[PDB]
Amino acid sequence: ELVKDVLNVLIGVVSATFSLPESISSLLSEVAEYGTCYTRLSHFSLQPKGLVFQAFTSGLRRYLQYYRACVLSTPPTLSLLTIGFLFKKLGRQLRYLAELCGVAFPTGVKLLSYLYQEALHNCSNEHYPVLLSLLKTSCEPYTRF
Amino acid sequence: EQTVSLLFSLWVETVRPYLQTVDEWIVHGHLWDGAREFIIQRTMVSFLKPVLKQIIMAGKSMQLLKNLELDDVHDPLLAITFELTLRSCLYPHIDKQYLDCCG
Amino acid sequence: MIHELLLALSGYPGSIFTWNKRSGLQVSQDFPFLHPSETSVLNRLCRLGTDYIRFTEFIEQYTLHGIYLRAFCTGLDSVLQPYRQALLDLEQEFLGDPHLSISHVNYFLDQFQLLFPSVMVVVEQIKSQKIHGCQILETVYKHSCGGLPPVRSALEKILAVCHGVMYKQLSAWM
Amino acid sequence: DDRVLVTETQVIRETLWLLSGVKKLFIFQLIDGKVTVRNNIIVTHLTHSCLRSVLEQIAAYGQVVFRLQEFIDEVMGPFRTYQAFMWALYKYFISFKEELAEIEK
Repeated sequence: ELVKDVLNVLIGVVSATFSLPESISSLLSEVAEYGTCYTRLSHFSLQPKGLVFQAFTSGLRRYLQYYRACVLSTPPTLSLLTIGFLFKKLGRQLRYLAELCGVAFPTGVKLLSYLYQEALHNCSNEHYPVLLSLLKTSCEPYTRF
Repeated sequence: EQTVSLLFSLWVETVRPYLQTVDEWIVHGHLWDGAREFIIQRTMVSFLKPVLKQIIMAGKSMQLLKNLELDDVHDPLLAITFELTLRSCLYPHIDKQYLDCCG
Repeated sequence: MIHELLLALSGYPGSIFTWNKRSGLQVSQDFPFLHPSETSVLNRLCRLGTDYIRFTEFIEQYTLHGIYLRAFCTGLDSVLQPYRQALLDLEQEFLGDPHLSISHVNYFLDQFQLLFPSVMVVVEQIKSQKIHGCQILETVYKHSCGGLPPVRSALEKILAVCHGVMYKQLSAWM
Repeated sequence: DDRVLVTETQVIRETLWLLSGVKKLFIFQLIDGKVTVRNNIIVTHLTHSCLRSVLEQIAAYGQVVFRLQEFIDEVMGPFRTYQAFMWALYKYFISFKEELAEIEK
């Protein structure tokens, strides 16, 4: 049915055709390369140097779980093309988060202000809440000081 | 009758441009034409001839006022003897509007 | 080649449906599993897809810079949604009846055949004249007086979102 | 003289395509913007000439629909009237096409 294969790539677990007609490979690569950034985040935001970097790292995992929550929820077994279209308005946003992080990286106030200039740069678009919820918690320890 | 229903349904969707600019000239007080499509190049269709005089006399009169949905009305008229007497019920929409402007 | 066709219409070409960066979607050559005088409609149908990819290739690259341009892109994602919706509808059809023909999709997909060519050139003017700034609010409005009711109601939606940026900057300033 | 000896049902399918306005058909091969029947078409019956007769009539109808499709093409690829006129013509064709498409079912 192949749907339990493609859907199990956004989680990170390898599959029979995901290692680490005939045009489906091109269609497969468009959802495949989405997975390569999800794994490229847990490798980058796993630790619990800087205090404000930890909170931003602790705020990111507050988001990925939602991405893990949305998947494995709606589709038991849907059409193959439905997967590509459903995970487009959301998948491209995942690739945008790669431009933000590395996958060097400032720390301290230099980071709490760099993330701020990412708001006005892309304010009105659909990337306003996600960046805001990060900035809203990436400055939590700095307010305590 | 089915051949008349075709030509009529083919007519309305082709006179939609004029009915727009005519209304637009009336309420917005200016003639907004493209490529001088309208007949009044600021050689005549007798479709609207029996009332044309009441248009110009309302258009120009409106322009001197500012310095100091018509198609969406013809179509509902079809809801409530074809194209000659029937068309003679369109003008009450274009004449009462005129009467206010000149008045 | 039925399911092969729908994937080509979504942005994934294959061997039977080659891709070119200059021309666009096109039938490669003659196949023995297709009617000799049928390839015509597929080439005409492929022209509907060729527009679709150039949309995504423009959307993904975001290319010119400015918030109004970027927000015009997301505004372009809303109008293309019924195209994504209506195409997905056919999937439920062929899984139900597997003997359908190639003629039915053309009868179903006539409405989108006309909307793209009018809105596609709107993108061409931007990539050819470097329309930077708020002037994009007029280029969308200059074609908003178009005659086609669907084309009018489509760019109408983009204007309803493109103004979403102006109103915000206008509010935070006034 | 050789002939292709087409089957019977194949003709109706071809006739439907002519009604649709599609070009490049094994039958009704146009040359100069004027659809014209081929010369080697024959059925088991109809003595090779009545077929040239019956098709010749339907061909006359293809001309009416091929020319209109050429007209709509030369508008798609700001007159505001022709462009508003084809949309009425175009709207009629979709509904007309549905009846022809249904028959194919």
